[PDB]
This record gives sequence, C-alpha cells and structure tokens, in this order.
Amino acid sequence: YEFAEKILFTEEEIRTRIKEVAKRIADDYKGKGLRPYVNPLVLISVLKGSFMFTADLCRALCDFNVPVRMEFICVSSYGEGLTSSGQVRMLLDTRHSIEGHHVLIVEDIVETALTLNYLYHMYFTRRPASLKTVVLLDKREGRRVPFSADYVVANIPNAFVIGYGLDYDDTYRELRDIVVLRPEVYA
Amino acid sequence: YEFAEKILFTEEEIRTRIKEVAKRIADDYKGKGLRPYVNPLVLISVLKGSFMFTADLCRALCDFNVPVRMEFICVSSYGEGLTSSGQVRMLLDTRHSIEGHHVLIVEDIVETALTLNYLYHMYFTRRPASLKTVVLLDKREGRRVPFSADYVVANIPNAFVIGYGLDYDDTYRELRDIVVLRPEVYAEREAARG
Ligand SMILES: O=P(O)(O)OC[C@H]1O[C@H](OP(=O)(O)OP(=O)(O)O)[C@H](O)[C@@H]1O
Ligand SMILES: O=P(O)(O)OC[C@H]1O[C@H](OP(=O)(O)OP(=O)(O)O)[C@H](O)[C@@H]1O
Ligand SMILES: Oc1ncnc2cn[nH]c12
Ligand SMILES: Oc1ncnc2cn[nH]c12
Ligand SMILES: [Mg+2]
Ligand SMILES: [Mg+2]
Ligand SMILES: [Mg+2]
Ligand SMILES: [Mg+2]
Repeated sequence: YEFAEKILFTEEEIRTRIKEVAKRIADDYKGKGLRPYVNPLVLISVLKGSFMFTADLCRALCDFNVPVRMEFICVSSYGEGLTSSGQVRMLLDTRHSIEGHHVLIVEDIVETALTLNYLYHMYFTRRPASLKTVVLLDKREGRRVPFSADYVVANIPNAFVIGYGLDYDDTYRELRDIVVLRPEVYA
Repeated sequence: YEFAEKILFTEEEIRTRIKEVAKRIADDYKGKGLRPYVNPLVLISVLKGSFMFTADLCRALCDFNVPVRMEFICVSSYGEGLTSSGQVRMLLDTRHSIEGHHVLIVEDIVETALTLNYLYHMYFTRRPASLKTVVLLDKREGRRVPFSADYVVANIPNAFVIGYGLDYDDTYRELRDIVVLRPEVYAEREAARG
C-alpha cells in the first residue's frame, strides 16, 4: 500500500462494525412488521462508492433476518457551480415506488452532505412509511449544509480516504481496507 | 431457509471458487500489463444481480494485484417473473467510453443469453481493446442464442436459484448462500401477483 500514508480500518474491523450497525438497525425495525414482497426494508444504494458497503451490509441484515429490497441509484452533477442546494441529475432511480415503505439510503461517505441532503428530501417527498440513512464513514466537521446520518459505521477526520468502495480518480475502490491517500500521490 | 428446496453453494464455497477464478483472471491478463490510472481492467457490473459477485470479485482481484475500474450498468429482462421476457432493456449504460480498454463484463448468471448477447453486440461495436465475460453461474442448456463466457465459476441445472445477488421478484438477493427456490413459494407469489 505504498500510495497510502496510513491504515484507517482493516477488512476485519469493518466487517465487525457493519455487523454491529446491522444488529442495531435490526432491533430498531423489530416492530415495523417487515416482510418480504409486501413490506421489506428498502435499501437505496447510492452508486458507485456504496456498492461494496451495501453488499456486506445486506448480508449482515440477512443474518438478523431483516428482509430487504435492493435499489441502486445513479446521480450526476448538473455542471460546475450550478447548484447550492446539492441538486443532482437522476440517471437511475428506484425500480419500485417507496411510497408507504420503510426506506434506508446507503452511502459510503458523507462530508458536505449537499447531495445526501438533497436525496433525503427528494425521497422524503415521496411519502415512505419511514426514511433513514446509513453511511459508512462520516466526516462530521465537513458539512456545508446541516445533516445527520441515522446510522454511521465510523466518524473520521478530514483525510482523503480510499478503499472499500471509496475512490480517488476512480482508482482503489477494490481495496478490502480503508486507508488514507498519501499527499505525494495526490500531488 | 424455509423457502429453499436446497442449498447449491454455501458462502465458503462461493468464496473459494471466486478466489480460484480471480487467480486465473490475473494470470490471463498478466501479459496486458494492467496498471492503475492508465490501464486498469474495466469491470462492467450488470445491476442488479451482479452487485454482490462484483463486490467480492474485485476484492479477490485486488488480492492478485489486478488493478480495476468499476462501471455499473443496469439491464432488465426478467422483471418480477421466472422466465426471460425475451426483451433486454438498457436502464443505465457506462459513464465512460470503453474504446481502447480491456473490459470484463461481470454477471451473476447466464441462461438464455439474451442479456449477454445484447450486451456483447452493443459493446463490441465500441472497439474495446478486448471484451470478455465472467459469470458466477451458467445454466448451459438454457440458451436461446449461443454464448460462451470466458470464465464460469459454476455450471448449474435449469432450476430457479436465488441468493448472493440473485432474485425472484426482487426478493432473496441478500442471502449469503445460493439456494434453489421451492416452486410452491414462487407459485403462490405468482398467483398473488397475476
Ligand atoms: O457529502 P459529500 O461531500 O458529497 O461527500 C461524499 C460523496 O462523494 C462520493 O461520491 P462520488 O461523488 O465520488 O461518486 P462515487 O461514489 O461514484 O465515487 C462519495 O461516494 C459520497 O457519495
Ligand atoms: O441469460 P438470460 O436469460 O438473459 O438471464 C440472465 C439475466 O437475467 C437476470 O437479470 P434480471 O433480468 O432478472 O435483472 P436483475 O439482474 O436486475 O435481477 C440475471 O441477473 C441475468 O442478468
Ligand atoms: O475522503 C474522501 N474519500 C473519497 N470520497 C470522498 C468524498 N468526500 N470525501 C472523500
Ligand atoms: O435461476 C435463476 N435465478 C434468478 N435469475 C435468473 C435468470 N435466469 N435464471 C435465473
Ligand atoms: Mg458516492
Ligand atoms: Mg468518488
Ligand atoms: Mg441481471
Ligand atoms: Mg432478476
């Protein structure tokens, strides 16, 4: 890992935290009557970064018998400096309607929260039975709009992280661990 | 699993098989000199089903120093049913151009091959440096159109399988193992639906 200046979390540490978060989520919905087909917990995976976190999380939720429905969404920037609001173009939205369902947006990392805040509100306006967010990493001090994730795997400082779905110029997403991109590489 | 007739592959087995296939992919591409930033192997993950296989395969590829760049597309054909609609719908195509790059389509299962045939004929025209496919499961005797994947983790019978990303009406994709869905379970759902 010559391109990394430090290891944040190993695959093992990540695996354990997700399991804890999943047990937590499971307990939290224990009284919502989740059932496959008719009342599953809808996971809205925001591409591309959360693809790895989502794969491991849904399996951990499966361990606690929480029936889920996987949705993947693809968003795009409108252009540079065209929005304050965090508005994004929807290239791929949910396949089914979330109206009346329990929904959980899955993200890899939240910092400014501009896009996640915009997405939260958009889905909120579609009337799901409930709406919450689970983010793997949270750069709490990087906010540009106020926003709180309901479930978070780890809070971290303002370092550029890569690995476990997280990229730098679309490189390193495949690492099993989360590491800090060393400055000399970004330079 | 009450809804399962039987387990085809456990998580451990799938894991074991994915490692061996990743090792082969590494050996086979060694001569291409794949490098991060300038020459990664482009992985085209076919959503939704391929999401899990893709997450575990890219890590296994990482173990063998194969640098990759992920592209996520979305294609639909079965919908809420058990059989091919006979039509393949492109919901989301690649963000970047595949022209001049080494591309590996990553799929969860191939049966009639209408999906992969559709994809190959679309991507081949874009002139990638090379185009290959890795499918987790292959129902070899279910073809409507011919198709031979470059890498196959396992050959299976024509029965409906779920788990490890594979669904029946967008249900069961989260299972850690791959299992055979009982016809009584899908039949009751089919009836409730139609
Ligand atoms: O709260 P923010 O300041 O927006 O930071 C976090 C977002 O940015 C990254 O996505 P990106 O735009 O990189 O797309 P990607 O997931 O496909 O890499 C990351 O994947 C989060 O979605
Ligand atoms: O060889 P074929 O008969 O074309 O069948 C295989 C395709 O059907 C399934 O996808 P589906 O259309 O169900 O979409 P999904 O991946 O979102 O579940 C499977 O994931 C393959 O993509
Ligand atoms: O450190 C970080 N690593 C990867 N993506 C993002 C987005 N915000 N901050 C990031
Ligand atoms: O067995 C099977 N399970 C899920 N999807 C498909 C498509 N073709 N065959 C399938
Ligand atoms: Mg993202
Ligand atoms: Mg990114
Ligand atoms: Mg598919
Ligand atoms: Mg399907």
